[PDB]
Amino acid sequence: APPAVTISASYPGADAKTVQDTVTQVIEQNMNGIDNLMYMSSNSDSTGTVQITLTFESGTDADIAQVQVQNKLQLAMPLLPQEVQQQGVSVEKSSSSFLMVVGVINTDGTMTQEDISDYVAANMKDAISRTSGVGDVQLFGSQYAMRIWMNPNELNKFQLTPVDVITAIKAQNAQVAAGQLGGTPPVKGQQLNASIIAQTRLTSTEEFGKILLKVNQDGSRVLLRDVAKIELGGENYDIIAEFNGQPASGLGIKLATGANALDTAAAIRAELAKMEPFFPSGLKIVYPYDTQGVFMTMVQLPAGATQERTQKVLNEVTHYYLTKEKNNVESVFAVNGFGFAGRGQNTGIAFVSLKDWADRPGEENKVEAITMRATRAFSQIKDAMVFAFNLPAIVELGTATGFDFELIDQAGLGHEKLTQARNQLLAEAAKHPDMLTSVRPNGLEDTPQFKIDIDQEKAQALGVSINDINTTLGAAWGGSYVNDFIDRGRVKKVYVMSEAKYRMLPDDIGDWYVRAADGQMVPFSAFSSSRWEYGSPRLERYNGLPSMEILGQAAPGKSTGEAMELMEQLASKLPTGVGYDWTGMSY
Amino acid sequence: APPAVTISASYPGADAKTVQDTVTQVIEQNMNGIDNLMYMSSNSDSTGTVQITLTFESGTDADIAQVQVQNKLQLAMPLLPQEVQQQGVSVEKSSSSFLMVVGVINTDGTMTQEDISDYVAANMKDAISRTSGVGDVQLFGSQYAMRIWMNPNELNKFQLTPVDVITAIKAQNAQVAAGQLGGTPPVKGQQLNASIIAQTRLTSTEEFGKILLKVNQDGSRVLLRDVAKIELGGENYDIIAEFNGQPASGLGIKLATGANALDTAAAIRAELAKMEPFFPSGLKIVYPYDTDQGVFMTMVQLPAGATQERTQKVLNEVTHYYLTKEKNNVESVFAVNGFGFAGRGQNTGIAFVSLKDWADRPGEENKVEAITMRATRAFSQIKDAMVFAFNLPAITGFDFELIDQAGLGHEKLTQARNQLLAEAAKHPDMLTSVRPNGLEDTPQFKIDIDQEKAQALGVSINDINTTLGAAWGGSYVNDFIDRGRVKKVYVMSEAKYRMLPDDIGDWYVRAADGQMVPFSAFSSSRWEYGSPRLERYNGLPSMEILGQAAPGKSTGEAMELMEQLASKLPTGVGYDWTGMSY
Amino acid sequence: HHHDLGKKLLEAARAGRDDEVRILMANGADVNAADVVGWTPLHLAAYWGHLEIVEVLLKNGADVNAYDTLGSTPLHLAAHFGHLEIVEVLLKNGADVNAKDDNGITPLHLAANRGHLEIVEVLLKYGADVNAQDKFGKTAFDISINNGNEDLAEIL
Amino acid sequence: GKKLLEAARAGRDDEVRILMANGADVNAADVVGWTPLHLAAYWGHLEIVEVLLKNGADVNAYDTLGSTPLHLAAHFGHLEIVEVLLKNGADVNAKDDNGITPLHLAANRGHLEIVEVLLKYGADVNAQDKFGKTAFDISINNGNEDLAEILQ
Repeated sequence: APPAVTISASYPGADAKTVQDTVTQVIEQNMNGIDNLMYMSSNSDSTGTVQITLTFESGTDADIAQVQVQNKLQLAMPLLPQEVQQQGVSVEKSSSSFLMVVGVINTDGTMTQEDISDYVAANMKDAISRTSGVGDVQLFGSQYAMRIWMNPNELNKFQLTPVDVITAIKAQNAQVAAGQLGGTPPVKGQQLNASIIAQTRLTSTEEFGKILLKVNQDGSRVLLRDVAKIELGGENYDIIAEFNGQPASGLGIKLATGANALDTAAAIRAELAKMEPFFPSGLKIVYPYDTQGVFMTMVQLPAGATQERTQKVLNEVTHYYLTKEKNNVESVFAVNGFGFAGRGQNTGIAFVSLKDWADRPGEENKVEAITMRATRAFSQIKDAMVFAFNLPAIVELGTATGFDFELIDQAGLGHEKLTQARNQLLAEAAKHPDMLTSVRPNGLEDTPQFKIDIDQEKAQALGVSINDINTTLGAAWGGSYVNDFIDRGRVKKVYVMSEAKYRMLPDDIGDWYVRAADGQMVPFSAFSSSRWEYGSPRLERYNGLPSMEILGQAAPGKSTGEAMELMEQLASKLPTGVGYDWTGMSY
Repeated sequence: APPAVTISASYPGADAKTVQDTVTQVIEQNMNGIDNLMYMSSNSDSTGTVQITLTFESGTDADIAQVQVQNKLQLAMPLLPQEVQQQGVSVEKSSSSFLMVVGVINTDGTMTQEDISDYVAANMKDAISRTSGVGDVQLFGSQYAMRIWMNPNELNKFQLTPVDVITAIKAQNAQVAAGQLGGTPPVKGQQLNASIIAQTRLTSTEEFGKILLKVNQDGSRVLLRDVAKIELGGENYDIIAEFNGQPASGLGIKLATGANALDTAAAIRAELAKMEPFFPSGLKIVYPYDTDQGVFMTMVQLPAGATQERTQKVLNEVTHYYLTKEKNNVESVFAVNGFGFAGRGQNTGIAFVSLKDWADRPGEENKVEAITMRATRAFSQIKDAMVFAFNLPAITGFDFELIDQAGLGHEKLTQARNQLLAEAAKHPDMLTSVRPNGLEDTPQFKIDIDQEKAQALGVSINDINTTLGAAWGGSYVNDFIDRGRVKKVYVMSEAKYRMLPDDIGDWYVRAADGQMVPFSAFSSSRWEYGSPRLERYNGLPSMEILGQAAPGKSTGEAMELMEQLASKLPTGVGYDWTGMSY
Repeated sequence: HHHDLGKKLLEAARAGRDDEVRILMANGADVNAADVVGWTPLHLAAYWGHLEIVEVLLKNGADVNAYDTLGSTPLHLAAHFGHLEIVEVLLKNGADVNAKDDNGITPLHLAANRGHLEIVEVLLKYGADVNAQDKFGKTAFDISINNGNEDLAEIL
Repeated sequence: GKKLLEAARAGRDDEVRILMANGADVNAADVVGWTPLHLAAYWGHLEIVEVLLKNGADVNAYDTLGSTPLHLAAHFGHLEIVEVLLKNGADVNAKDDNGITPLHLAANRGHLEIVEVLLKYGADVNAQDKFGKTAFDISINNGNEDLAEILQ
């Protein structure tokens, strides 16, 4: 296992192209002059997330590699969008796989999934994250934010836009440095010395509800609770977990590079022991995945699949383990919205823990037999790739038999032509079953996207500023991180976003109004036009150039080098400007 | 000893809760992924200061620990207030104790305490700070800033606010990049290439005084000197030092973790020798603290709320005792008001005592141990001030942390602390001097801005909070050049307009319609209690408690009782052992 | 009304030291000793909710209507922070139920703001002007509307 | 009819004709209202455009925002496909919800060859969108001198 350093950044509400062109490319162009670097790869997702992986030669000091990666990243940091900097860019040196999963449930059923996830994020995640040997912690859920769910009808009723809401929240949820009475230098003889306390961070939905948006000329008040629903809610709503079918959250913990797995596991349990006596009523830690005795199941739906459709497939996966394998399976920890390949509405994972070794006698009751039967039964599931695999056993197979191919755009051809070149290579590879079997892309397919064009002339003619248009569109349909507040003594985020029912259909675009310079409210349809088009939900890049990862295995008998040789021959006949390289195993 | 990395940041004019909730929690939440971290502790002060101490496992490379902390802090820098970023944050790997103190006096008495402090800050501190082995340098004083002392009466008379002053300073104390004549790419045949020079930083009180704020409608001009007094003065006025009663400044130097104490001191002395030939007339280096020992310290801690003037009275009696009663043993006393053994504040002080040569102090009663205890006994009869003398090398009972584990809050944690403190007092046979290490809540002035009235009058809440903060807390505006060196510019109310609650009503803010509105028209105020110093331990609110085993009782026995006592505390209150007790 | 042992009593009354306040009161300590902000031992006892000390000081002649430098009385503090028992005893001993501070804020206003329903009823029971307005023209009912406290608006 | 939507998109002629030989709906739509004719005109699969129209595909099918397969072909420079659609009866003056005609999309991308074919089939050169812009205003705003004179 070569050591890898990972850069992760978040851009809420951003599409894959926006992420790649305002974050990923800026960082990648600075990732040079780094010692012992073998290759670099990155994903830019329409979840607004980017992950850049830098893989180093075996024997590299992970400490040095993280330091050299971060120092180059500092060159890009001031060029990144403020929305990205505010989320906190992370640089980590961890294994790619989970060492353990700490599950959390409420046996009294007095806490929802949202409640449990917030308790874990606010009372558990940080101390685990600071434990030595812990390289990465993935929360299976989301910490609470103060959610302001805007209503475009009420906002238009009072000549207000999300810009006014965002401005009032910054002004009335503020932590003011106000000085002192009798501070130095004083008038000599001063006796009184006391800090001046002015505004402080709001702490509750009640306080946010009474933020004052405007005073009508007749004296009436427009409060924030008059144009929005206000509640605690997740920073995002993408990741939801279940433990044996009951609501749950948890921490996925990855091992830091070179750290001792047993010592780190013991420190984590020791840290958990400090927190248990202060759990609220009914909360309980469970251990659904300890690294055979365990395995995972990946769930991949086509891009564009909703969270509701992914939940149906996870339900079928969980049902199988809870009924067909109930004599072997001890527990299932299923996560919707987080997958082997990262995060997205169309992915999921299940961690399966088996009963005791002596409690499962027989050939048919071992991990390989169980995962084989599971994957065969899940072969039945259509419109979803589902595979059950024990992690060390598929690494072995792949390493011995598979290859990792990168199709690279080396001439500015663009995403669509790179797709065409990929499909040409895939269809031609299907004409050689004697040497190549199951040649497949590792990424996602293009999906319909809603392209809206802001007419600059109409906006200028009406007196509507572009900043107000983009802020209104982005805050309502994507959400906007406004500032921080204090939830039960802990700093947390405040988000504004449209209530769900006003950001579901394309005609909802016309329900949103922007105030012009002369005070008139202008609907979005007055200065915009829209059309459907296709675009990528996950743009890949390899060594700084657009790329598409293609995986496959040698045919039965033929060696790895013979399968790689044919791929190079096939690649030589692709359109001009399309190159290739070998990564992962094949490197 | 386990190495410790210290983060320090400052938020001018912020209270302890403001510091904790905009800075300290943000940094703590992003100290993840660092190797070999044992524990983390923090103080957030109403001086506007945060200090976060990350202690690592024994054997940890201090170089690695510092770099990992710095890198994580770099990624969290965009999350901090701009006012904190622009002050500069420091990350240090040094001992907590002083290796030596470099004292500076003026024998000719031709330089005041503040003159000397600026000279040290501007001509000496930086070269000392770059000396290898120097982990931290404390200036016992402040560097000069350009001080704009605002007058609210004259500001109102010309219908101006501190917002107008700040905007004009940024506009007229500027350094403009203006390009070149014949710059590249040029036309063919160009013969002249020359830099264009536009505005440059102001350099003097006179230049700031003629900053043009507005032209009245009749044609008259309102200059900055018409609404403010302009003078060089310290960035802050909290730290003043004395050497044998005489005005002084100095540098407190701490040894970097793993450096050689002797080699570092010699390098510091060689650096000082380079500076001496260029001192102004009268300036002299004294060496009041060089680590029997021959030296010791005395700490002064008044109750929170005490002024600088009252702390100075206590330091005077401490100094007086060494300069009279211990005449024959004491060579010098270097006393610092506003800086304490732990932290910084108007209610704390420290005195470094240097003894005459060991050969001139014969007898066991004239050695460090006998002198320091005689001093502690003499100072124990001092009313409302903890004063004792002690020792500390360049490189004990128990150390207890009470932890808020369930979001209880400061008030509830205080109550649980007091409940445990009263229970420990009822076991004098086992525990002695069980006390809090921190500070007690004090009266603060809570002012409420009425959002409805402000909007009804057309007064912007940003103008209100800027006016309040700049006047009563001070605001770092931008930089200027003082005798060739980059220094800061601060605006703040002149002292006599920011002393009493009634003064709040003398400050006016301009409404959208151009009318001046006093603070009384849109604000109300009341007294309340709040913390001058908030503590955290491993990311949670905390309160450190010190104590020792009673005579004829083991330390483990005393710790056993403390654990049993803590188990009967209110729900959601935990605890942990730290420091010596870890 | 604007007011060592007197300073010892102010510290004892704050930390809830029932024995020492009895000791100092028996030794001639000033019951109406004020600190720099004008708070008496009765102010601090009402703030930090020390009921026994409240009754001890009023027995020895503590000014029940002491003003601090901003016009606030111990009943203001007791009503503001939900100390119902002390609110009772203060009114028993002649506390001005309609006392206004410099901002025009009454104990009813403070009790209403923090939603201390039982205290609001005790204050009304003693004749609190339900229509008293502060400097901004706000009544206790206005406060309940802005806070969304439907229970309070019904009590009023 | 989902398998035919997938087939008309990935450009696999053989699969497609199996589907209407099996009776798959030639006018099936995905959630955005794109028929297989839309998908074929977008990715530029001429043979499938001909086959689908042969099996009774709606040549004037609208998506949820009023765009027809002619809009997509004219926009993305598919000269072979704009001809095949116009001979089968594509409304050359079809307006989407924004008043955008295929002449607008063709003029914006500088597809002068498609602009001629559109004009030849009776495209209203004076057609405006919701913003009152015609194909000539697009040529002036883009600086396309040649396209500008083809619209006089």
